[PDB]
Amino acid sequence: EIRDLISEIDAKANAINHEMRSIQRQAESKTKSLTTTDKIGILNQDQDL
Amino acid sequence: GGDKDQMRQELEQLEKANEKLREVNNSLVVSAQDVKNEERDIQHERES
Repeated sequence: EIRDLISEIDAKANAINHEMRSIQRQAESKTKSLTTTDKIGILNQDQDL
Repeated sequence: GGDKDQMRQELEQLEKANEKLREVNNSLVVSAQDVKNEERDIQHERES
């Protein structure tokens, strides 16, 4: 049960790692309502840029 | 007696190695998921 719990909490923490990654993304998105923090990303939109 | 002593020392070093392996597996999973996402995104964009 402990090693199963180890896998369960490792998977729970892995899901939490993906969940924390999503948190970073959504937090960045909400704070990105104002002008883009870096404009090097505007040049990634098109092959010509 | 010899097995008990060697197993106890090996289990201490193995718990340390298991914690290290869990950390490195988590680091490898970050990379794995990120790569798979980048792959599917590139695929869809180029196709369209």
